[PDB]
Amino acid sequence: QFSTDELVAEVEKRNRLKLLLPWLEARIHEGCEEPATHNALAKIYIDSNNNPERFLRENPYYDSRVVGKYCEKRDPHLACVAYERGQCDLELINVCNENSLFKSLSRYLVRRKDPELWGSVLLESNPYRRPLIDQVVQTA
Amino acid sequence: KVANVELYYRAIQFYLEFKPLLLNDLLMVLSPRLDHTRAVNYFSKVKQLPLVKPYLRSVQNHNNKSVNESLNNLFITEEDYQALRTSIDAYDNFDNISLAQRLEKHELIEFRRIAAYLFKGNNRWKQSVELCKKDSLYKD
Repeated sequence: QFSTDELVAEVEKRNRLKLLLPWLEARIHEGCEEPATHNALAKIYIDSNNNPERFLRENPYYDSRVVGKYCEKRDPHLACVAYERGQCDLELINVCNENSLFKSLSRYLVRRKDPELWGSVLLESNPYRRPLIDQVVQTA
Repeated sequence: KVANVELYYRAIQFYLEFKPLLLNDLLMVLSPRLDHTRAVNYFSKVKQLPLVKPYLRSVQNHNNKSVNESLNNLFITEEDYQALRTSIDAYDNFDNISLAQRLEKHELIEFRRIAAYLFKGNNRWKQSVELCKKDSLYKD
């Protein structure tokens, strides 16, 4: 009997998550579909100074929320993809609208064609509407 | 690659005030997504239209009204008619009477000859034929 999604919180204070690479590597080699491990793999991949964008896109087991909040300040360019496949549209606007290239947003909305999303965005509450429209005029 | 259009009408003024000689390149580049009518209407105020004449000669294909009228005025001032015959023949989006008023008293046999010509484009004899009684007993 063992807890998996909180040893990561423990070692986070100790800042030695690379310690957990081999065991979790074998664990995923077995092929466990646990978000508790599939998100920690992404988190250590982020701190690797590498580009884990394709592992982020082709791993249909982790959860978009924790990687997004984690990759909020460190790299929104990956958090937006996390929300994209995770369909976290509200969080996408909650971060990517604030500080990002809004072209990726417009690519997602035109891709993920959803009138209610345009309605939520296009009501003159959001101060950042002019740049994203000034971008989607070209992205369309 | 710009979203809005008013920056065109500001940048034309910018160059014209600063680097007017390098304006023709922008004009040729920017003619497609541009209301040339406003351009000529604005240039009439500052009156640098004699500069941009060869550009309008290219834009003539669109067959705009103010374009035709202004470029014909410039042919009048330049005192050239061979190009004027091509303009009126190939393009007709303009009033014939205003041009006729100027051509029928342009001090010159040929311009008055055109003033007699274009009347029949309106199907108005008895003035053209009668206008050229005054000068042309040479068969015209």
